Amino acid sequence: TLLLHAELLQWSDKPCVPHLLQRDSYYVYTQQELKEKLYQEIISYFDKGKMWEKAIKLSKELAETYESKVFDYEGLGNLLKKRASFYENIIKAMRPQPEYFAVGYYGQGFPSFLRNKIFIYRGKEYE
Amino acid sequence: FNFSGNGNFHMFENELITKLDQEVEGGRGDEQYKVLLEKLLLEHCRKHKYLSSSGEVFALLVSSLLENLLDYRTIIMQDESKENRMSCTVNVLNFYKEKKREDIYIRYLYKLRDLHRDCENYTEAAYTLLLHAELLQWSDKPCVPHLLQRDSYYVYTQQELKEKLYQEIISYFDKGKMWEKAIKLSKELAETYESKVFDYEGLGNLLKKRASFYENIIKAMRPQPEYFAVGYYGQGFPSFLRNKIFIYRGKEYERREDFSLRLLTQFPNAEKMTSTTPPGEDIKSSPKQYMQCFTVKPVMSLPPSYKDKPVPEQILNYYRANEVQQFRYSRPFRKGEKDPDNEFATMWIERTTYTTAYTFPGILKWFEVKQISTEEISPLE
Amino acid sequence: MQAIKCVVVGDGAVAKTCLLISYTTNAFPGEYIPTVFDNYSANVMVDGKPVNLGLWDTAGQEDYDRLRPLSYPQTDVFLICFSLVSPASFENVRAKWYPEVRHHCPNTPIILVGTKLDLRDDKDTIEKLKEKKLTPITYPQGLAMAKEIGAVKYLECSALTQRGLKTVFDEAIRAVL
Amino acid sequence: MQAIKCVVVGDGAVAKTCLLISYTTNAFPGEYIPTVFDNYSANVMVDGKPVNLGLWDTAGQEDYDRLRPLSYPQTDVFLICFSLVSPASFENVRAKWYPEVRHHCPNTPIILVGTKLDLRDDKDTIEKLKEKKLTPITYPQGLAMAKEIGAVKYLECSALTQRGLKTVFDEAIRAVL
Repeated sequence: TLLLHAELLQWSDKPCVPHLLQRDSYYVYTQQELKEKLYQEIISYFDKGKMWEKAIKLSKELAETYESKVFDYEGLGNLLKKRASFYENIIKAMRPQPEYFAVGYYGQGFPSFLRNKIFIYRGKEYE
Repeated sequence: FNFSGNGNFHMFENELITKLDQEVEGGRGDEQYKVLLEKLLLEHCRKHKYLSSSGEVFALLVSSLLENLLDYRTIIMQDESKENRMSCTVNVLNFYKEKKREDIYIRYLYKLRDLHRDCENYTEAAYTLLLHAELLQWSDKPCVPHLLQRDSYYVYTQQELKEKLYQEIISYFDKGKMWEKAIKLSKELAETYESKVFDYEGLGNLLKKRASFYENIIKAMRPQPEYFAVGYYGQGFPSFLRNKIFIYRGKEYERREDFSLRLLTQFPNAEKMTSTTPPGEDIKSSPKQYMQCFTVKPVMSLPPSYKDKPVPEQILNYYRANEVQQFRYSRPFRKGEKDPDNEFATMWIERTTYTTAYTFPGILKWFEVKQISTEEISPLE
Repeated sequence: MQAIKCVVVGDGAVAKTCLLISYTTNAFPGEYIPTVFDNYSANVMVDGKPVNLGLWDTAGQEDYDRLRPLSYPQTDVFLICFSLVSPASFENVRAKWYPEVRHHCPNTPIILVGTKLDLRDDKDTIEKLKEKKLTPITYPQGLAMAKEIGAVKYLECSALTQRGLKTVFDEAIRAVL
Repeated sequence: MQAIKCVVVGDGAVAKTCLLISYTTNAFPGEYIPTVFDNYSANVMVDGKPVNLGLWDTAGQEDYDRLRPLSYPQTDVFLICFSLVSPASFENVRAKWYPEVRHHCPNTPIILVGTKLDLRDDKDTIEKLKEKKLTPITYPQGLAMAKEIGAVKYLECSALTQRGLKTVFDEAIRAVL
C-alpha cells in the first residue's frame, strides 16, 4: 500500500503539492525527501516482512537516486550494507511457503460485490 | 613450406618468435647475431623463389624484435634505473601489441606488473593488470591457453579468471587511495555475479567493500600531484627521447626543482635549457643532451553527468587532478607600453596547450605529449 | 593536517611580492605572474606531514604601521627582509623594522632573509654603488646583524635564481615545526 | 526444522494410501487422484515450529515381512491402522499387524486408528456386515484392544469425510511430540 502511495510522487524536488503532506508530520518536506522516506520505511517493512526480492529491487532505485542527485554517501553505504544483509538472507535461510486456496462465493445474502463471486486466499504458510 | 603448400609455416615462426624471445630477454643474444641472421636468410630467400619476400618480411619482424630486445637489455644494464626499465618494457609491450603476439605481450605485461608492484605504484599495477583483464571475457569457456597466467595453470573458466583479476585490481585501488575506479569495477563484478553465476555471497562481500569505498571517498581528503612537463633536446638521447616533450605525475608535494633534481639524477650531462617555454633549434641537432623542467597546469576534467548538479566538493576535487589529458602553461609576456606603476599594461599570456595520448593516472607515472599549441591573451581578458 | 600564519615585511623598493609569488607559483625564475592581490599562501609538505600556510604579505610603508599590528597576534613566525645590494634597506630594517617588530612580538622565532644575491655580486651594479657611495655589503656582516639580534636563523635568496629560496622557506616552515 | 520417519501398515482391503494422499493433498473429499507410488512424506507443522516428516507406506500382503522389518529401524513413530467395519480385519491386525510390529521394534510410540467411521454407522454397510455375519464392532472393545497394547492413542475416522483425519495427523505428529 505505502508503495502505491509512493508511486504517486516523483524523484524531482519541488514540493508541488501539499496534499501528499498529510497531518501526521508536516513541514517544508520537498517531494524528494518524501519519496526517499517512503522508500526507506518500505524497505524496512519488506525486510522485517521477511521478503527480500522487492526489497533489493527498490533499494536499487533508492541508492542510484542518492548517488545521482543527493550524494549522501553515508546513506549510500548504510543502504548498501543493508542490501548485503538482504542478499545473504536470500541465499541463507529457507522460508516457509504459503498455501493458496480458492473461494467461490454463491447465494444471494452475500453483499452485492460478494454474492456469487470467486476469491483466492493467500492463506498463512501452513494453514 | 612444402607443407605450407597445404597450410602454413606460421606455427613454426610463432614458437620461433616465442623461444627467440625467452632466450634474448634471458640475456644471451648479439647484435651482429641479428645482422648475420638477416643476411643469411636474405641470401637463402634469394636462392628460393616467390616466398622469398614473405619469409624476408617475417625476418623483418624478427629483426625488429631483436634490435628492440637488445635495446631493452642495453638500457636495463646501462642505466640501472627502474624507470628507464619501465619505459623500455612498455616499448616492448607496444611493439608486440602491434605485432599482435598477444601472449608474450601479456608476459611482459605481468613483468611490468612486477615492476610497479615493487614500487607501490598501486595505481599502475592495477591499470596494467586491468589491460590484461580486458583481453579476457565474461563468457564461461576457458577458450585459449595463452591468456592463462604464470601463477598456476589449469582450465580457469575465464569467467573465474576475470573474477580473480578484479579482486586484485580492486585491492590495488583500495590501497592505491583511488576508490572511484574501484567502485566502477565493483559494478561489473557484482552484476556479473548476480546475472551469470548467482554467487550471492560474492555479491555481499563485494558491495560491502563498495560501501567502504563510498564512505572513504566522501569522508577524507586527498593530496594532488604536481604535474611537470619535460622536453628532452640535444642529440645524445635514446631516440625515443631526443626532441620530444613529456608530462609527469610527480609526488603530491614535490616542488618544481626537487623534480628537476630527481631527473638530473637519472641522467649524466645534467644541463638544463633556460628559456623554459620554447625549444631550441640548434639543440634540435646539436649533441650534449638538453632538457628543461617547469610545472604545468592540470586542465580540469569534464565530469560526465555532473554538468550542473549540486555536486559536493570531494567529487570536484578528485576530478580536479585525475583523468587529465589537457594541460596549459601561462606565459607572462609584455605586449604594449611598460608603465612603471603597473604590470598590467602589457601582460599577454600565450598559454600552451598540452594534449597527451592518455589520461593520468595511467600505467606509467608519465607520458609523452601528443600535440601542443599556444594562445594569446589580452590584459582585458 | 594543519595551517600556519606568517607575516613578511620589507623595504618597498624590492617587492618581496616577487619572492613569494614566484615561490608559491613555482614558475620559472624571472617569469612569475604578477597579480592584483597580496597575502599569499602555500600548502606544502615539509617533513612527513603536509601543512598549509598563508603569508601575510603586507605593505611596508610606515603609515601602514597602523593596520599591521591588528594582525600581529598568532603570527607563528615572521619573515623580516631587505635587499643585500641596498644599504638603504639596511638602515630601514635596523632602525625601524627590526626595532619595532622586535617590540611588537618580542617572543616568536624570526629569520632575516637576504635578497638580490645575484645583484649583490653584479659588478656594474656594485660599481654604481661605489659611484653613489652605496656599499655592496656582503654576507658576513649581514650574519653579524643576525647575531646583533641573535635571530633564530638568517639566509639569502635571489628571485632571478630561486637560489636557497626553497631552503629559505624550508627553514621558514620547520622553525615552527 | 526436522524430518520424521512415519510408518503405517494395514490390511490390503482398506487402501490406507487414500488416507495418506487425500490428507497430504488437503484435497476435497474424493477429489484426489489415486497415484501409483508408495512411501509418502509430508511437511506440515503442529505448533510453534514447522516439522517435516516421511511417510512409510507398505501394502497389506504377508510375505513382505522380510522387507518391512528392515524398513522399521529408526522410525520414531510407527502408526498402526485398521478398519472398524471388518471384524476379519480385526483378527488380521491382532494376528499379523499388531504382533510382528510389536516384535521387530518393540520400542516406538504407537497409535492404533480406525477407519470408515462414516461407514461404521452406515445402516446399509452394517446390515451388509450382518447378512455376511460381520459385526460393525464399535468403540468400547476396540478401546479395549487399544488399552491391551496401550497404543498411546486410539482413534477412528474417514478419508471420504476427512473428519478427524486432520485430528488423526495432529495427534499423529504430536505423537513424536
